[PDB]
Amino acid sequence: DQSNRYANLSLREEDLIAGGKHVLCAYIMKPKAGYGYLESAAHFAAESSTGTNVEVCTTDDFTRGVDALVYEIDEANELMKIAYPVDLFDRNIIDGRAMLASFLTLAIGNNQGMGDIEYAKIHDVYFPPCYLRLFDGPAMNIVDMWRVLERPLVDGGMVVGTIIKPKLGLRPEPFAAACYQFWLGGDFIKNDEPQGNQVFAPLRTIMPMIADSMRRAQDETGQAKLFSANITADDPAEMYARGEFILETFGEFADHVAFLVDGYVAGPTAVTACRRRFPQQFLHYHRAGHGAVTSPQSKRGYTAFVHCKMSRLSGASGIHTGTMGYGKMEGDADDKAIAYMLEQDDAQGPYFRQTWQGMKATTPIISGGMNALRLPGFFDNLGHSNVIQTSGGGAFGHKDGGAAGAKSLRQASLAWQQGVDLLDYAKEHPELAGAFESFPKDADALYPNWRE
Amino acid sequence: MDQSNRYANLSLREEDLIAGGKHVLCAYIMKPKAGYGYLESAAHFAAESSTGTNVEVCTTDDFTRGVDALVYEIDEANELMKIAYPVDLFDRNIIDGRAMLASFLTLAIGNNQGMGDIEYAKIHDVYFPPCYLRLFDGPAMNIVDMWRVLERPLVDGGMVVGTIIKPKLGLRPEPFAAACYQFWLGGDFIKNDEPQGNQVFAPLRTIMPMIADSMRRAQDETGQAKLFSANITADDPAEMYARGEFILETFGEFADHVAFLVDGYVAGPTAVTACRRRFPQQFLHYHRAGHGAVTSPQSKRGYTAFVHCKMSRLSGASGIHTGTMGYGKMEGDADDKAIAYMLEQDDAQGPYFRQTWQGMKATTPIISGGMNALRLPGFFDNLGHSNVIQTSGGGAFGHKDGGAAGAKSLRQASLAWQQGVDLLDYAKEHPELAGAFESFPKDADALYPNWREK
Amino acid sequence: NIIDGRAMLASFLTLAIGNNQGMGDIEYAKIHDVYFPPCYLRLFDGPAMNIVDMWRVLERPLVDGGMVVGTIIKPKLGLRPEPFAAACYQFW
Ligand SMILES: O=C(O)[C@@](O)(COP(=O)(O)O)[C@H](O)[C@H](O)COP(=O)(O)O
Ligand SMILES: O=C(O)[C@@](O)(COP(=O)(O)O)[C@H](O)[C@H](O)COP(=O)(O)O
Ligand SMILES: [Mg+2]
Ligand SMILES: [Mg+2]
Repeated sequence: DQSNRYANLSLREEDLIAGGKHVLCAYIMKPKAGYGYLESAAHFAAESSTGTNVEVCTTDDFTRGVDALVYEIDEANELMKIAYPVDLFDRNIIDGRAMLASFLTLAIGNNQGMGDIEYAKIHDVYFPPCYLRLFDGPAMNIVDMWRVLERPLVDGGMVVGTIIKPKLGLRPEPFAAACYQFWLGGDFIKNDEPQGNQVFAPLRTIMPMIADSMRRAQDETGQAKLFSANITADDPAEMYARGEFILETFGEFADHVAFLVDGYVAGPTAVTACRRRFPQQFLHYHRAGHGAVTSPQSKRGYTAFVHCKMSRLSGASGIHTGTMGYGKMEGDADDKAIAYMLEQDDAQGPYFRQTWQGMKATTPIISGGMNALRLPGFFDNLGHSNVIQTSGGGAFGHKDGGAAGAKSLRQASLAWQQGVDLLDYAKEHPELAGAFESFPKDADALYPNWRE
Repeated sequence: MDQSNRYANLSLREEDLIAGGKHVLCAYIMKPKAGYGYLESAAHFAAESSTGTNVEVCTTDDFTRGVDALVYEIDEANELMKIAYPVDLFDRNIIDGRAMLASFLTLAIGNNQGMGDIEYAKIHDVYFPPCYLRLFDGPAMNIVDMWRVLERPLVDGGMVVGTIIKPKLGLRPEPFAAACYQFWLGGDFIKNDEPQGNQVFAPLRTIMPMIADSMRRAQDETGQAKLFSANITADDPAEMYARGEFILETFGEFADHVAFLVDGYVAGPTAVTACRRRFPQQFLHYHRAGHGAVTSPQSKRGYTAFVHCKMSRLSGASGIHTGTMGYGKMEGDADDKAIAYMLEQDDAQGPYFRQTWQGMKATTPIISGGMNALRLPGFFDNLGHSNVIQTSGGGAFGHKDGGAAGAKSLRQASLAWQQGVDLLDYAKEHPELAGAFESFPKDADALYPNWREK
Repeated sequence: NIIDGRAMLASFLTLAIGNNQGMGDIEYAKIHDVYFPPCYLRLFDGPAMNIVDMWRVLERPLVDGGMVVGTIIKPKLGLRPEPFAAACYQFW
């Protein structure tokens, strides 16, 4: 029992916040059978800061000053809050900046394997100014795409995008062909998360072809076109080489290219590798694999809200927030709070209010089983459409091709921005009307009388 | 949309798929959500893990279908799902054509973990065929390199007696270096606790020269080489490189006594590979802090500890924490010994797949987590050998007589097991080991009830 | 740039105020204003930090944070390290 040392329930959360010297974390935790709640929380805090499972002869009074402390519990609700003194976290020797790997190592590291704990999951975290100030933060935003697209730099509207489908299998020539088609009616194309340098579609062969499709589509449409290329790799040198080659290839239009990183499976080190080597390129955070812990089915790790929040510290220009229940992946309408926390200077989490002291915003990237017919309902819940939207099947699954699917996705956006029913808007826009016939199951559910 | 006709081929024989050597096989424990058929859900699973989506797209061609991932076995009653991944699906480096673990994870355990029609899915085993396994870095060093520096036999050299500098955080540079010197008087190996680095109260540039001094002094008085494992984990690879370069420079003539520790689960495979490829001649100490978020048996998602450790060998970890197999404080079971065998043998058996490694270098298990002198004999009885790196933080500095005594007790206990001498009989003629019983009486009572009257 | 396609101020100077400053038939010429259209201005790096970053570190308001009280170490040259560091501490 280490409760006397690592537990101080007499501390008030409002004082700990006002002090600005603690990183607060709200966990949903349940001990194993035969273990008390507070005793378990104190051991949790010990193994997440300075302690072990026994007393050691090397502990001194200074060590006790940086102990993480349990300052609030609710056994009936399985709630536990721990305050981490900021001095616990690692710092770079090259520039003294903070690092996300240290926060994860402590707040959600060895404590996920303790035997006396059934589970524990982070649902919120408060970063004080002196800590948040040390993180890279985003360097670019959807604002940078709006600028290239010559759109309003505030409330510039939805960026009409897609994902090249098939996820894998398209050889270079058909790949660039599909890119050209979508860009005839769309703005943004991203690599599907695993596309890179497969033997049947080498990167050095496909990228010059994608650049040509961009140049052609730009000349025929008179509009700028954006791309997002996957550079994820185990070796940072491979990431750099991919980024360099892609920039030289796209040449004068290199500022039209975002860099995608599978940051959850590759890790924050991959994300920060791209963030610091290519700060002038839009960092597209793809969260493939996050569901292993973020799913509500899981009681361990951290929630999607916390995952996306930490991505703003790492410096993502945009990150996938999910369809918030309107797509094919797990999500809830209340996930709108994730978007607000990423784009605003002041927003509310499940437990903690967070100010960002002017740190740049991260743009929500909405994707996953979406199409023209599903966008109005999704935006009614979010409250605005100033997001990046990518619909793979929603565009190429269009019976009339990707170019019409792109136009249908755009038309769906304007229909919502102006408060016009999608069916009423579909009578004067064949591409949108074709989406209804392309996805009749969705049409029957969202607009029952569409055939008439 | 039922996609079983395309992504499901239950007529394929697993033995043929392994014989062909052209598919990565994965065995999942998967349960669909209510109202979704098992096979149709599994077909969708394979589609979102290879070439497909949730609707038909006009871009699909016959070539695409050729590289589809295929469900070749399902046991609905037992929630089993096996998928075969054509090796051509996975990404390759443009600089050297080598494989990357990030791509395998993106496909085999990426977006499929967020599908709304699946309740959960967890990988329990994976088979890598030769043509794919051959493309991974694999380990460059081993406990054999530690045995060589320690001037011990390079086969069955025995346990490396190690510890973790406790407190986990808070020890300033001077007491830190003092605890290091004391343990090395009786021990072999010291590792940073997983979060120790460049805290403002213990700067790296200040503490590292003191650790090297403690290493030098201990080596001079004991006439034995001493090892240290330094944490270099960071978000920025430039920081990782800077730390490694400074540490190697500081240790100078004893730079080969230093291992580099990387918190590979939270920092990711990119941090592990960054160290593996920049410092291939320094022992790579993979620390898995955070892994329990998926590997815990309580979790039905992600991958098991067995799968996590097996992949660490592909990334090139010289050693990784396999857990205490139920004999320590962390979660584990005695059957986790299969993890060690899969890491250190050229031919081992997994829960579903037998794996040969074609001479790829072994990864050494690291045993840690609430261990001490009393708990080691039972753990090695279950493993069958003591060729591991053992670190006991509380087991060493929790000794009533200090860290030095704790180190001797750990070594003495290991020798006791290696020569088949009961621990209590060994304590009769080794005071340091005897003190370990009094230091941890709750453990002495359980594992050696009659320790007091003897 | 061939490495990233960005603009370079050097090219602007070379053309707008380069060889034209040595012509024999011109007594003098001096730029008093210049307009950069969006498609050109958008290709420049632009500032990455501001006084806002200074206000943040000083824990001041990020809008209308006020004057940053500063000095230049004098003598311009000749202060050895010890007195130089002593002058720094005094002003801070
Ligand atoms: O492969 C996919 O599954 C997607 O392209 C959606 O496909 P479609 O749009 O083509 O149907 C998105 O990447 C995922 O939704 C990513 O997950 P999240 O948004 O949840 O990060
Ligand atoms: O912080 C800790 O808990 C440890 O230093 C153990 O300290 P003690 O020896 O004092 O218990 C190790 O990191 C864990 O053993 C890692 O767990 P695993 O090896 O299972 O990944
Ligand atoms: Mg995708
Ligand atoms: Mg540790």
